[PDB]
Amino acid sequence: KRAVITGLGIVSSIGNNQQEVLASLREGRSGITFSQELKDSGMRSHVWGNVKLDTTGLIDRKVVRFMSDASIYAFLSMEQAIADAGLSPEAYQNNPRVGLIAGSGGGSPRFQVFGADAMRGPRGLKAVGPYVVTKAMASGVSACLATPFKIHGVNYSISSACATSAHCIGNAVEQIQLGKQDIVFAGGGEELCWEMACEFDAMGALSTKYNDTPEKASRTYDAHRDGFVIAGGGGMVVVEELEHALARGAHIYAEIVGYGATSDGADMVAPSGEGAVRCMKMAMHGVDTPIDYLNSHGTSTPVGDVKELAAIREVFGDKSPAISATKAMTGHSLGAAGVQEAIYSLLMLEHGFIAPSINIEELDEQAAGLNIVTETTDRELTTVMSNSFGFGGTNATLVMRKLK
Amino acid sequence: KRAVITGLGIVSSIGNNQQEVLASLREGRSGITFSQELKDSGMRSHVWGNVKLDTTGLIDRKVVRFMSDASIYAFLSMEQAIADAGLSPEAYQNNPRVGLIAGSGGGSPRFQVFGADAMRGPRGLKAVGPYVVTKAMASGVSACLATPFKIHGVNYSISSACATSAHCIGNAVEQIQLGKQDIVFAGGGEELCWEMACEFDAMGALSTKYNDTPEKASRTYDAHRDGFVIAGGGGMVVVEELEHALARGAHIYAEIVGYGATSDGADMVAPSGEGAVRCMKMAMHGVDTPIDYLNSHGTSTPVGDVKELAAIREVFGDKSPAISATKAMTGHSLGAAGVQEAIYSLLMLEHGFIAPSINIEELDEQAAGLNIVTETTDRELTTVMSNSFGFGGTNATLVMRKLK
Amino acid sequence: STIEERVKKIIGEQLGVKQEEVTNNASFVEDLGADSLDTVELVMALEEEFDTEIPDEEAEKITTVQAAIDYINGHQA
Amino acid sequence: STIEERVKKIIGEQLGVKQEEVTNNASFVEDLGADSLDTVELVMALEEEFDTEIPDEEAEKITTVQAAIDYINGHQA
Ligand code: NA
Ligand code: NA
Repeated sequence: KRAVITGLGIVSSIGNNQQEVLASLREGRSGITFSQELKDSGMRSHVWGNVKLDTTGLIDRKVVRFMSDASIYAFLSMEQAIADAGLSPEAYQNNPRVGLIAGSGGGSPRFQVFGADAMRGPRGLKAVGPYVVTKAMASGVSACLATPFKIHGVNYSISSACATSAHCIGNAVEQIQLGKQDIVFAGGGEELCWEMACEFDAMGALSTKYNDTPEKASRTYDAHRDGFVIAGGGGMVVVEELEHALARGAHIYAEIVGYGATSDGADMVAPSGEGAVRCMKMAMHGVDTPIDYLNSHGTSTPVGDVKELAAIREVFGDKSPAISATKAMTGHSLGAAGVQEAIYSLLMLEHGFIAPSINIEELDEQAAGLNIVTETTDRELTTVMSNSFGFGGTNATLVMRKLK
Repeated sequence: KRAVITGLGIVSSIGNNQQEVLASLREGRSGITFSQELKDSGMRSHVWGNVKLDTTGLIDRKVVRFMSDASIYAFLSMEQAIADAGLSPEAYQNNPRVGLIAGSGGGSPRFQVFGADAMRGPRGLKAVGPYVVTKAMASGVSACLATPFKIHGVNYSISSACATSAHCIGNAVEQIQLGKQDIVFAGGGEELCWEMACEFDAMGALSTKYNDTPEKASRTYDAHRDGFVIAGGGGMVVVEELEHALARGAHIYAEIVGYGATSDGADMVAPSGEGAVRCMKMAMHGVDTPIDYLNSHGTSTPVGDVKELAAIREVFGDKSPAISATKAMTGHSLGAAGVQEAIYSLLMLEHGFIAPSINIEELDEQAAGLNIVTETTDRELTTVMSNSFGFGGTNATLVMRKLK
Repeated sequence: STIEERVKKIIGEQLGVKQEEVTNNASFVEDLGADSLDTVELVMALEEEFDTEIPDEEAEKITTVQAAIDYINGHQA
Repeated sequence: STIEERVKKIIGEQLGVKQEEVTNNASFVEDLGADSLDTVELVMALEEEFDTEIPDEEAEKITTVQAAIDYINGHQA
C-alpha cells in the first residue's frame, strides 16, 4: 500500500533526459526561445518552451503512425523510465500487474484541424487518413503507449488541464495502494503548436510583451509578469509497490507519502486559493516530517501566483518552506507539467539542491516573507511538495519523501 | 466501503431521460436517423444516433458559455441525476466529500476547427474568442460541470476511447472504497459532428451500406454488419457510499459489486479477446451470484463482435447469460457509451426485463451457443454486467447487483 | 436607435442585465457582474455592431459604459 | 524514373521495408506485414506521388505489389 518512484523519464524544454535537465536546473538555464511559427500564425505571444529535438525516425514506423507529438514525447520519456528503473521486457510486458496512466491536456489540435482541412479540401475523405483518431483523441497518449509497450494492466488517460499528469501520478499511487497494480507508469505529454497556443492568446493568458527577450518572458513572482509561456514535452515516472521494488533491488528515488486532489467549485478561469489550501493539507496529512522544498504551480500570471502564495501562507503559516517556480525556466507544458515538475522535485531531492526561481528582477509585493529561492542552493532535502492547478478549479498536490 | 448507484440521468439517442429511455428499451426502438450533415461533408456514412433535444435556454448563459455539446449533454444528465438522487445543494455543494469524475473521448473537434478557421480568417486572433479552450480541452466535461455545481471533492476527466465513462464510474467506486469521498458524480458526454465522425469514416469503421435504411445500419451480431454507427449524448450516475445512502434514506438502484479494467497490449485498433477475458473475470471477483444479464460492448463491427463473443465463451462456457447489444438501437456514443450502457443495465435490473438486440436478421455464425435476446423479455434480474472496450486495447467491465 | 442606445443595448445583450441597469455610471466588473472573459467577448460584439477596429490598448480602458460610448463617438469615419 | 520503381518507393516507405524486399509478388499482409490501416494509407500515397484517384474497388483488389503496379499504368480513368 506504499508507493515509490523507481524510474524517471523526461523530454522537456530544458533537457531531453534527466541528466540534461539536472544541468539546466542547477544553472537556471531558460528553455524558452523565439517561435517563428507563433509569429506567422498572427499571435501576440512569439515565445514558447519548445523541445530541442528532432524526433523524426526515433520511433518505429508501425508505432509512430498513430502518434501525435504528445504521444511521441511521452513514448520517449517512458523508454527512459523503463531503462532507468532497470525493467527488462519480460519484467513489465504482458504483465496484468503492470499498468499505465498517462494523459494530455487536449489531445492534438494540430491533427484535428488537419483532418478538417483535408475533409474540406479538393480530395475530401481521401486526404484524411486512417490515423487522425488516435492522434486527436484525448486518450491518444495512453493508447499509443500501452500497445507497443504491451501493457496488460490498467490503461487510460486522465485529463485535468494543467493538473493532468499530476492526477495521473496520484491515480497511479491509488492503484498501488489498494493492491490492484505492482507497477504503473504515470506521466503525460503535450504538443506545441499554434493551433493550441493561439486559443490561450485569445484569452490574454500568454506573455506578449517580452518577444524580444524570450528567456525572461516567463517571470514567476516578478512584479512585471505578463502571463505564462506555453511549452511542450513529456514525462513519465515508474510508480511501484514498495516491497515489490525492494524484492528486485530497484533504485528508489522517493516515496509518495501524500497526494491531494480537490476542486474549487467557484470560478472557471481564476483559482480561489481555498481549494489549494485543502489540496495541500490533504497531501500533508499523516506526514510527520516538514516540507523542505515546494515546487509551486507558479505560472507567471498576474492573478495565478498571488492566489497560490496566499494559499501557501495559510497552510504553512510562519514556517514557510523553500519555494521555487521552475516554470520560469521551462514554461508551461500544460498536461505534461505535473509529471515534469514532479521529476524536477525528484532530481532536487536525489541530488540535494534547490533549483532557483529565475527572472525575479522585482519580487512581487504579495510574495514577501516567503522563502523564494532565487539562486541555486545546495541543501539536503528530505520531503518535497509540488502543486499543479488546472482550469475548472481542479487542484493536485504531490508530496514525496526520501525512503528510510 | 461498498458503493451504490443512488441516482442517474441520461440524454441518449433513444430518450432525453430515464423514462423515455425505458420506453425505447422495452420497445426496442432505434435512436438512429438519417444525417444530412454527414452527407454535406462528403462522408460515406450518412447515419448517426443523434440527440433529439432543443437545449436552448436550459442552461444559464454564464454557464453554457464554456460548454461544448459534450458538456451540455453531461450537464443535463447531471441535473437529472441530482434530482433523481434526492440531493439538495446543501448536501452536495461546497462539500469536500462530493466529487465529479466525468470525461469525453476527445473534447470538441468542432470548436477546435472553429478556432483555427477564426485564427486563419480575416480578423484572426480577434475572431477566436475566449471560450474555445474550455470547449476544446479534454477535461471540458468535468471542468464545465464542477464549477456550476460547486464541486469541492475530486475533479478530473478520465479518457479511454469508448471505455471512457465506464472507467469514470470505476474510478468513482475506487474513491468511495478508499474512503476519500461519500458521493462522486460519474459519467460523460460526446458531441456529434462531422469533424469527429469523418475521421472514423476514413478508417472504414462506420456503417455505409444502409444509408437509405437508417434504423437497420447498427446491427450487432448480424451476418451483414457494416461497422458501428456513431452517436452522441451524455449520462451521469450518482455513485455513493452505502452507509451514507442508507443514513439519508436514498433510493438505491444497485450496488457496484465488480469493476474490471485491463489492457490488451497487442493491437492498436483491433481487440485480442485475451484482455476482455481478464477484464470480465476481474469484475466477477467476489460475486457469489451468477451473471443474469450481460450488456456486451457490441459495436456491430465485423471483427470486434466475434472476439468479444469468444471472450464471453471463455469466461462462462455453459453458464452463459442473456446477452444484448444496446448499440443496435442506440449506436456508439463513444465517450458516453459506458455510462449510458450502465444506465440501460440499471433500468433492466430495476424494472425486471431485458432489452432486445435488434436487426439480427441472419445471425453471425460465431454467435452459436450464446443466448442472444432478440425480443423484449421480462425477467427477474439481480446481477447485471456491462462491457466497454476502447482503442489501444483498453477494457472496462462493470457489475451491478440489487442490494440485500 | 442612436449611438448611445445601440451601445447600451449590446452590453446588456451580452451581460444578462436589463437596459435599466446599464447606466452611464455603471462598470462591467463591479456593478454588472462581468469577469475578464466577459469583457473580451463584449469587445468582439462591439466590433461587429459598428464594424470598427478596437486596439487592445484602447479596449483596456473601456472599463465602464461611458468609456464605451466615448470610444464609439470618435471612431466611425 | 520508371513507373514501377516509384510505386515500390511508396510501398517500402509506407511499410518500412528495404526497397529490394518489395518484390512484385509480395503480399502486403502476408509478406510486408501490412494491416488494415496500412492499406488505406497505402492507396493515399499513390494518389499523392502520381495524380490519379483510385475510386475504392481497385483499392480492395490491390493485395500484392504487382496489383498496384498493374493499376498505376493499366488504368488512368
Ligand atoms: Na509544482
Ligand atoms: Na455494455
